[PDB]
Amino acid sequence: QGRDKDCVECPPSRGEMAIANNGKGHSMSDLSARYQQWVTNFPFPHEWFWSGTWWDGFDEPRCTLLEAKANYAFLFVPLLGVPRPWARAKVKSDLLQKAEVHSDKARPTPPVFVEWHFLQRIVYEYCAAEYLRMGLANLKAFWNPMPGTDEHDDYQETRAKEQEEMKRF
Amino acid sequence: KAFRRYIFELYFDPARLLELDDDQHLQRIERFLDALAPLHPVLENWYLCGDSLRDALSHNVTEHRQDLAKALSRDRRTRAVELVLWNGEEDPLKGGLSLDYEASGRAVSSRLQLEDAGSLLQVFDAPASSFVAIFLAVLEIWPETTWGMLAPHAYFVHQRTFPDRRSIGWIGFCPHPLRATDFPAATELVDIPGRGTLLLNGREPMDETRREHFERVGEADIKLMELGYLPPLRG
Ligand SMILES: [Mg+2]
Repeated sequence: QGRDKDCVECPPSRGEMAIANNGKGHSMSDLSARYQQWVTNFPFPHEWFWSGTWWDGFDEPRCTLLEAKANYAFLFVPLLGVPRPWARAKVKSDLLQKAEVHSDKARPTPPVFVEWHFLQRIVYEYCAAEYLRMGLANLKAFWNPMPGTDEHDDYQETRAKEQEEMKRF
Repeated sequence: KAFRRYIFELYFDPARLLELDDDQHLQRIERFLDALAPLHPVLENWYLCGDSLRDALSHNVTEHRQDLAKALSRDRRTRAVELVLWNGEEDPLKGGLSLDYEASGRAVSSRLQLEDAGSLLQVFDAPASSFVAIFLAVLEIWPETTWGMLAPHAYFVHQRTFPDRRSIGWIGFCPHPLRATDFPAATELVDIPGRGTLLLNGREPMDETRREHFERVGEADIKLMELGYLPPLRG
């Protein structure tokens, strides 16, 4: 409480772009890379390094740090909304505790926020509820499918047929 | 089948949970899986997780306990540990369930969780008797247990009584003794000596659609906070 003579808005603006090299996957054409570049507008394979951690993108005018997640539905069972028990370790590290670290390092809030954009709805619904359970208030999850995917065809189906259900009601 | 997602996390004291090295850490998990086996055949064998189902079925750690150390990853700098195992059963409907044990420096990540606890509902004959059995387990092997709770996923995430802090759920453990009349009618107290009591909210499994089961846990957590027992959500 107090908040005056603000010298540095958006501390993550003092980060830098760099090649990831997290023993990930290379090639510029995979769905993982193309989806990341569309969410972050970062040229592959560059990401954002600030506060000792890796971030997929950084919307400086909004002071929001971005992270994109493409192919992860194959570790969940579709109809039940739970992960496959054999994939708990991969879900924990890649999706859950990595977002917990993102929330802890994205400070102060305001103005530093962090968003996680999921290509797949099934992955979004699980993770977003997990973040609410962990109380990551400065972290927002979105189902943001890319044009050209079959996930995008399902998204515009319901956002064009929700204006037929939220109108006659 | 039409099952429901359920949460089963138990929080432990993050300050002195880190004091355990990788030796005593493995022994408590070992004593916990030994406790889990006599409850259902699906809890008899546990495996290492993997990036593929083919990979996650390669290391039976119940048959070969020497590979239990391979599950526990430890950071030397922060002295945090984590250990993830799973049932070996692929289908959550048939009892498939993983075990997530992490002891980080923060109270939010010093927990043991069974994911997803709704799989145990599709297989336990008497769920209340079997669910408290693994409660009283956890608390015997881990004296640092600060809190526990079992509740559905839709209830905590969306319909929790107080959103700023945790809940008692269907069955939870509060680290203190409680009075019986401070709670609703059919909420059963089993006072364990030394570490608190365990609170059961009706021996039948909670249903978030029944207004009764809603009010029992609701009117509960109102009491639990009246005495200063409900801990915050963030630590
Ligand atoms: Mg990725």
